[PDB]
Amino acid sequence: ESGVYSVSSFEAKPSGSVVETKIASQLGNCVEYSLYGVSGRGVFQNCTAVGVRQQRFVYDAYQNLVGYYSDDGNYYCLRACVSVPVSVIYDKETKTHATLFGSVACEHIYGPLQTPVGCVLGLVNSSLFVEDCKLPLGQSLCALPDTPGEMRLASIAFNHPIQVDQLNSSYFKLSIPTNFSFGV
Amino acid sequence: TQEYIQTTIQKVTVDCKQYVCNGFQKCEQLLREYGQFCSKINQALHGANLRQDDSVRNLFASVKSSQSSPIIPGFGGDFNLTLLEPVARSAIEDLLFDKVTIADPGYMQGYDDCMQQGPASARDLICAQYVAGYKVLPPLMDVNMEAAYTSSLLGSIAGVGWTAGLSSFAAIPFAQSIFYRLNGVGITQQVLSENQKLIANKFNQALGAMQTGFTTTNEAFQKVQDAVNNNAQALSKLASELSNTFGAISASIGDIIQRLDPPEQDAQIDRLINGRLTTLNAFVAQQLVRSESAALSAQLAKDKVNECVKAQSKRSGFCGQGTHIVSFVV
Amino acid sequence: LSKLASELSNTFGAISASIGDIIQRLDPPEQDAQIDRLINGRLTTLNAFVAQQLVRSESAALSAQLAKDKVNECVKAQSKRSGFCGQGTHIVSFVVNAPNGLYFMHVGYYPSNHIEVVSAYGLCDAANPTNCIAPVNGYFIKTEWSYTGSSFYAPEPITSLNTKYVAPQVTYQNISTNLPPPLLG
Amino acid sequence: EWSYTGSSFYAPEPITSLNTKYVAPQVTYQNISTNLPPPLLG
Repeated sequence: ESGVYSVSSFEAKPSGSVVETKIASQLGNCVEYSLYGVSGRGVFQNCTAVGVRQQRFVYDAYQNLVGYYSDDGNYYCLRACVSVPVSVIYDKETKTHATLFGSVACEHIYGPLQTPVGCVLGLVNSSLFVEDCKLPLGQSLCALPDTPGEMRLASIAFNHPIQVDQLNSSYFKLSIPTNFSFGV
Repeated sequence: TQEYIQTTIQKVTVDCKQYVCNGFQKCEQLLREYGQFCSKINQALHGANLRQDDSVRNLFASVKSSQSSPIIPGFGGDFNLTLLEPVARSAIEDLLFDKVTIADPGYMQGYDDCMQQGPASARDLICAQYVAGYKVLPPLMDVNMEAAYTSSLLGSIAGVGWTAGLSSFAAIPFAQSIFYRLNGVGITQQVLSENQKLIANKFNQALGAMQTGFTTTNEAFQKVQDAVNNNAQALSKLASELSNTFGAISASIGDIIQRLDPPEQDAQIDRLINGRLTTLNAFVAQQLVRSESAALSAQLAKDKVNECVKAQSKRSGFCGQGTHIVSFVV
Repeated sequence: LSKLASELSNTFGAISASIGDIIQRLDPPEQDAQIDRLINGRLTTLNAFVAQQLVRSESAALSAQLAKDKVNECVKAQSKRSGFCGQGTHIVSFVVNAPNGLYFMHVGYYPSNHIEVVSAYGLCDAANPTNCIAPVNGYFIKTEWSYTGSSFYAPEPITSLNTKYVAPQVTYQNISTNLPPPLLG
Repeated sequence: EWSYTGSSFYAPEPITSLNTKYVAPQVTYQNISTNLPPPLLG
């Protein structure tokens, strides 16, 4: 069925490895690491030292390795290689789709469109409003199929009520029906 | 009487395959023997998440006014409603949000904030998303749209709860509405006429007194914080359970593979799988319980807007305590 | 039901989903472990099933009480509660059965083509200022003054059948010419 | 002697046709013979 669905994230993959292959030469990259028997995947960053230096490995409150004192004298922060969220925007009738990378700036991904909910590929910005949104993206955004073409990025309209002014007087304005219908 | 009604829960999806196996093929191979586990996790949450978008859509469709007067500075006349006038959210509404501690989910670029700045503190459940394998999804409506709904609601109050039928709108002063509301509960017109300034002053004291009310003694206010804390707890289960070994030699699949051969390696990976499958089932069961509760609550909110806000209620205790006169919503 | 139908094919780490295969291939010290994996998986499945039947039956029961209220409020009565029944002003509701419950058919009154007119809060005899009227379930509108019902603009004369006598107020108009019959005293 | 007050606030005012309704007689109603309010002065 048509809808917006979460699917497996787009995985970051190692671009190399560090072993204590030096850390300083691969900062900012996702690498596999093996540091004095401690291993996993992550991204090293140069940062301010925390924790006790003599203990080498700095852990967080969930027992993840979050920092490391290297034998080259530097302290590095360790971040997980982070996956890139993926949501599929799909329209069954048109057999078309768009991909939303929620929370992701497009610098990591028509070209990609940056929206209030993440980076989206497959949508074209339309500066169009809808009330009748079937594929809400979040915030007040909606994917609108072209019908097939590309899905449009539409904004959901606020439907304003009839404005009835108050009077500076002893009288008042009455907004009153002149017609009617029945509905179910 | 202040009251908080929860209408939604935070919507979360889980990359179950990543959560359980962390990209390790041996684990994925063993995970397959548990059937379409992850399909069930994803479908259960997808349905639970649709439920809030439907709940929200229905709730706002009902708060929505047909006809409304514009809010202008001075709205309220002698009745001080500046607290409620849009500054756009109202002043009380911004205060309510500023006083509640809420982590910023980073809907537009959180992925990057957690890399260039890193976690805000210990146990940061927003940055945990990209590590643990879960995602916090954005709400159906942005803030300005929700503000638009309650702003149009404010402007409809005086002219909606006035006479027979729901079809016409009387664009009358707020103050005039209050006096009809007071007359309707047993205060005579001679009294209201002699005391109009006294009444406006008491009304103003009642609302002015509330500006400093978002504190430790405000039960409705704690309920707002608790709804927030419940969302955090739901995410903490996923963030905190991946460090458990569930009897295994390590919480790391990679350590198990590196240390053991298949006949034992299998048993150890399997312990981690069972623990993680259990965790995800518990998570999903709670998202379904919490989304069911929020949906019922949303219907209560719907009834209060229609009974309380768009009308003067004659039901003791339904709205606030004492005799109901007028209600507002932010 | 699909949970029960689909979960028996799982092995839950066992060599087979079939107990008979386990028995046929293994001796007791290992056979036991394999059967036990299937038991744990199936016990888990049944606990999950039951937990959901209890959640679903609790929900349906609450919902049934909502249905009860709607029949009494909606169908057996005209409701004055905005949004309880359908949208717009409730007139009449009907009920038919549905596969797992009731299907409500709420007929409401939906106004359209609204116009703005000028209305009075009430009218007083200018010569006799304590003799005042207010409209009943409608409005006093300029057109001099006439009455219209609240849901449909259709001016008609102000009469004793569409007014009530009220105490005088500062917002009531003082009328001195075409006084309606309730004020011609 | 007798006066009217609104139910939510004590504030006596004269009994008039605007704050009364005619009812069938009951054993608990008072029989008043002097300062009869205007709805009974018939």
